[PDB]
Amino acid sequence: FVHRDTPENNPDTPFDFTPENYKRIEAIVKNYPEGHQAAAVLPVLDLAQRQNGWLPISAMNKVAEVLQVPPMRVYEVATFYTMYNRKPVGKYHIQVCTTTPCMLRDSDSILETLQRKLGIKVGETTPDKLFTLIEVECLGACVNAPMVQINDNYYEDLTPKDIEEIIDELKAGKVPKPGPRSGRFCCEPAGGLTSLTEPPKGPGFGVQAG
Amino acid sequence: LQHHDYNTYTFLDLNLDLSKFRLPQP
Amino acid sequence: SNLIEVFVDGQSVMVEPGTTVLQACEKVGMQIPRFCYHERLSVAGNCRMCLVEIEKAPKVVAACAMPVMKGWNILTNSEKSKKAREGVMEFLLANHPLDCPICDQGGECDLQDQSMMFGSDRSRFLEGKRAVEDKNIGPLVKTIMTRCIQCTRCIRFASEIAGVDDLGTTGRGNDMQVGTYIEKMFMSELSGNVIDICPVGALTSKPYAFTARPWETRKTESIDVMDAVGSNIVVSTRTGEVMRILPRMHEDINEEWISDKTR
Amino acid sequence: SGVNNTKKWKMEFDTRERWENPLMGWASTADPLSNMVLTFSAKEDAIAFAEKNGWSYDVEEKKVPKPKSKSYGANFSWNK
Amino acid sequence: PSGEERCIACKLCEAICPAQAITIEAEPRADGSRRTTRYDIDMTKCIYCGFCQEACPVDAIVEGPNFEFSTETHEELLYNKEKLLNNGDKWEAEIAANIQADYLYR
Amino acid sequence: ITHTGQVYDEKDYRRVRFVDRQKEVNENFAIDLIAQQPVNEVEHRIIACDGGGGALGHPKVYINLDKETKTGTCGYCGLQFKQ
Amino acid sequence: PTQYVPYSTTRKKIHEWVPPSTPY
Amino acid sequence: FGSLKDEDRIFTNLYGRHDWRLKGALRRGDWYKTKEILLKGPDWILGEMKTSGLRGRGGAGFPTGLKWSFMNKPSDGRPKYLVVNADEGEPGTCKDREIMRHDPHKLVEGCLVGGRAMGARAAYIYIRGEFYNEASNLQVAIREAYEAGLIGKNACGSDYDFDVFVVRGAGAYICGEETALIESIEGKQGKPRLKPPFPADVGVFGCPTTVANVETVAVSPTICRRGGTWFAGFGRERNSGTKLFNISGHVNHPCTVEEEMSVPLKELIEKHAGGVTGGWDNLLAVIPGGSSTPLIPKSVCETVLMDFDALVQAQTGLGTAAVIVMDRSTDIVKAIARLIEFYKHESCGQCTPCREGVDWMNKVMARFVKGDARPAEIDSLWEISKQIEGHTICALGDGAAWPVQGLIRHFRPELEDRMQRFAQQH
Ligand SMILES: Cc1cc2nc3c(=O)[nH]c(=O)nc-3n(C[C@H](O)[C@H](O)[C@H](O)COP(=O)(O)O)c2cc1C
Ligand code: SF4
Ligand code: SF4
Ligand code: SF4
Ligand code: SF4
Ligand code: FES
Ligand code: FES
Ligand SMILES: [Zn+2]
Repeated sequence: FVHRDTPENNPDTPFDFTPENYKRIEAIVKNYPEGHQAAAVLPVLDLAQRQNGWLPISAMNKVAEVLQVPPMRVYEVATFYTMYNRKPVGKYHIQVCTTTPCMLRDSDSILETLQRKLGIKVGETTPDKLFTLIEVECLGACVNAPMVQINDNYYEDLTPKDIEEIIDELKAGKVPKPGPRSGRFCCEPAGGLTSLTEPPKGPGFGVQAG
Repeated sequence: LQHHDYNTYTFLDLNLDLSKFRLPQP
Repeated sequence: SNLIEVFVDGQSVMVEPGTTVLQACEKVGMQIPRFCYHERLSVAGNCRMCLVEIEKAPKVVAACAMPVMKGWNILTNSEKSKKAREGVMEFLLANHPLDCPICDQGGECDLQDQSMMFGSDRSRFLEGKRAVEDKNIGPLVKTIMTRCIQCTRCIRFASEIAGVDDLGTTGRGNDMQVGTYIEKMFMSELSGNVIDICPVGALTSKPYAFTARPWETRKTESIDVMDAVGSNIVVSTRTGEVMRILPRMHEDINEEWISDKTR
Repeated sequence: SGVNNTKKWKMEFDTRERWENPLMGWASTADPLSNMVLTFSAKEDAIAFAEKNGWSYDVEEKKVPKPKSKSYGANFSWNK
Repeated sequence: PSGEERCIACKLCEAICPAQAITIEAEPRADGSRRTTRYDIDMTKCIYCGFCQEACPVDAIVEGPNFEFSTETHEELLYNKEKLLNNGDKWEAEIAANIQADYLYR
Repeated sequence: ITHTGQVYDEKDYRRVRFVDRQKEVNENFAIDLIAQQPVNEVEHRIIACDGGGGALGHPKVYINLDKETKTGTCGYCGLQFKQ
Repeated sequence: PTQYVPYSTTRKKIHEWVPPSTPY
Repeated sequence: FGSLKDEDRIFTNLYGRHDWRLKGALRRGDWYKTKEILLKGPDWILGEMKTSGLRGRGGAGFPTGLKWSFMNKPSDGRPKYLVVNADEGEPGTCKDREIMRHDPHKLVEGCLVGGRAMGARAAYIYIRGEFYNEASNLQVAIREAYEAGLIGKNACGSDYDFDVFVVRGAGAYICGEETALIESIEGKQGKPRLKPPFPADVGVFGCPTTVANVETVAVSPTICRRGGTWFAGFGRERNSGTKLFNISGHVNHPCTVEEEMSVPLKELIEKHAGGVTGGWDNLLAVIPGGSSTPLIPKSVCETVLMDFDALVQAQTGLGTAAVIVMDRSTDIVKAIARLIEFYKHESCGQCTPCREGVDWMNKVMARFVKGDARPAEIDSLWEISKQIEGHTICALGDGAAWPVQGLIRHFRPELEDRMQRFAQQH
């Protein structure tokens, strides 16, 4: 965790919120309590990440500036969270869930397939700087275990082949039907809806007295 | 399929839209 | 009024409400082994090397932190509060680099002593150790920070006693390194105090790097003449030439701190 | 941060010449009472030793850390 | 072996010497490493206890096999770093063999 | 002359001693010997340094050869390690 | 298997001001 | 005995099946008695939960009513607050992802129903940043509700004022912790605060604050609508109410069903969800509450009933009630090993025990999977395990120790053999 100034990643890379971005910046502040802006560093740091994935040392200094906080304060927030990237991020940035639930349901299986398809090691960007693969931890959505979040797409319940299909979709064209590519809606017993197969009771159903 | 498609600023911009509704600050 | 009575091993000391469990032991005279707690620095609870056992309580409490309540007898030398120290010292030492004959805080270590009095006779960490990357914090403080026990007293002093607010924690897990994210020197007066306040010898003084070793230093108590605050100081002399000047506490004038100039 | 060496009073004789030795450069001292520091449990007893032995004394009052109020909740106060 | 003197001036060989024989003062060598500017064993003061052999962490100071070092003048018996380092170079082969034989025991 | 260049001087009142008797100084000064030591290349981010021989070497220390910018130097052997 | 002279090796501890050789 | 009726099932919109949006919510009739409830009084709302005897729906189990009762004390001039943690970093907690995504409204009225119970000025919902799409769904829902005037000043045509906000998480499991959610909300690093100053007295932006699992906030309106008793009956003794159960891994149809609590463990895989993949005898072990809780071997599984205390008697925790199942086809030594890898990549490092201890167990666990380590080391890991269990500032160190303790407690012979296997091939 040390930023050794590099021509690419260093403040020479000027950063400033787009007129549109700055707008976004302010409203957030009001979301938080008055007299409190520091609390918005994360949400803001996130929009710097939205602006640019790299988020260089220059970008964090601006965040601290806009949020008038000790610069270190922003540096500490960026380092602690994995969501922020302090290094350039691939356009697609796929992340594969490899906690025990997904592994038990084959998460590892998927990995090998994706490494070959991207033809690259796990943890770095493709030469085409097209995709970046990382072994991220539990991303939620375990019921659907095989899983690979791509810029929030959160594809789910994927069999090795499915991803290759998805990756191709990403490689040529866009928006490859993000979501569980399975036949189960959101999370649903693959068998059906044992929980509630009847119609839902309407408003004020059996509302207790009092 | 609203879930199926949203922009990177959906959360933030939607929120800004909600700012007007947001009750006065402390 | 405002005088609870808490027992430290049944000594019925009486303390103002709001005194920490560690503070209650102090007035009886007992010392909770402590790291990351300095009297004039905010309580942080990072080390938890001070776990004690209030009587009739399921878990041990953080001395520096729990405000002592009414009639809770502290058991500072129980069979539990010693396994709560014999097992913490196991951890601080596990990732520690054993270069005690490099660490010029050799006899000035609050971590060998507490190991050597309250810790364990042997190690079980058959696994490998970690290493951090020495950086430059300036020309006065040598930060061989692979020594750091992440006790966050620097980050406090550098924010609370001095208003530098530069030093900070970076990252999570076992590679949380408490060093400036970008390499910006810690330039401020009051800077050298970090040396005196880091109980580990991670960051120590660069001029007094390896000129001496504390048992030898004869210590004469004298007065600061560089500035007009007249801060109290102790001049450590070996075989007749001064080797270091470090602060000695005067409540009213310099309360444990001295300027970068006068040391 | 240990305070077990700030408990007993000590009386120490005034420091004297420590000239360098020409042959080996070792420190050399002509004062016999230099390394002697006697430890006395209470201020009254130490003063007595100086009076009967005839050495001049200048007692310094013990200065103990003042009680300091601390509470983890207090710094969490955004107000201050 | 490389040729870097073993002592790193921790100075506990000085601390445990019973007779006050070893005098060590040190300063960071330009390399940045830690080395002893002056290491003086006063052999007339030394009572050859062998604790220094014991205490050294890098085992830089060792009790060498030679017992025949009787000297015409008292000054010769006082030894600085250069004599001891020279003594070390002369007897290193046997010292290494001796430490080799007894280290399992220690 | 010597390691830390002790030079009882032309005007010192101690250089008198060597008259008719030589001074003890060292060839193969150590100051330059490790500088003469090749940089131990390694694969791992961190490496150990028993000093060579375990019990016969030095306290075992793990050095972070993490930045090619700097070859870690075990504080005990002065051996530079080239990532 | 098939006269020394002792001296201090440390430097001058207290360096001494040298007077200005420029007369005034 | 489970088998709750669909009608009783609080989260009908689960699985969607009904417009998650307001018009679907109106057919759900989620906003039916909201004005009345708030009108009744804050004291009436807490009477309802005290009668319900609901336990925390998050990993920790505590009476929900007593926790809310704590900051019902008179305001000291600081605005009281509500914090809803939609973060669920624990493996197998897709439990919450449903309410947030499928039935956002239930949680919105849960927030104001809960808000007047604690007299909170406003509520902040910390949905994990990972779920960006999920966030898109709730503020659309929150926006609908205010447009309606259901929330905001004079919310639901009543004297009371409430504002609901959504906060972005940033991929941290620890952010989930009660004192650490706050600090992330405060904008400092997500490092748990210490216990003495309870979050009631100190808190978000230093004002009184309370934290609830999203399920806990969401079940509030209904518990008041259906009355504590209705809800109280389903549960068992202290245990009570239906809690969503997620079954993931080695089961024929992994799914989250809100079937009743106190369910025989053998029954929920066999009757709902999907029977254990490979047969109920192909069950090397069950993780009832998620990674933090100790796994229980098949020996007791059938006998076990899914309740907070039941598992306790069993030495395991109901927790998030995430059932992770491991067939006889899995290297548990490696399964639990990745959970310790799950915790070394995630603990904040603020406290000495957890920082070095969790890393220490990770190193030993990796050697254990290889079998390189000798048999005697196993006990040390246990000993290392309890050093970390009682000494940590937060509960995650509590959580890291339990899976290690479970592996040694029931699968000690298998680890010894892996010990033996490597020693034989030399
Ligand atoms: C390391 C750690 C992670 C946690 N993560 C979560 C989480 O993701 N979601 C959650 O609701 N509670 C989590 N908790 C528990 C919360 O701190 C808090 O006790 C709980 O959310 C309160 O909900 P309840 O009181 O309504 O059950 C976590 C606790 C710890 C120690
Ligand atoms: S700090 Fe320096 S001295 Fe104290 S233990 Fe670690 S190394 Fe040995
Ligand atoms: S540097 Fe010294 S003070 Fe700062 S954290 Fe590491 S140890 Fe504690
Ligand atoms: S001799 Fe051994 S002990 Fe004495 S200083 Fe040199 S190294 Fe430390
Ligand atoms: S246990 Fe100590 S380290 Fe692990 S998370 Fe809680 S506080 Fe941070
Ligand atoms: S572990 Fe992969 S989403 Fe829960
Ligand atoms: S000394 Fe007890 S918390 Fe650091
Ligand atoms: Zn070495």
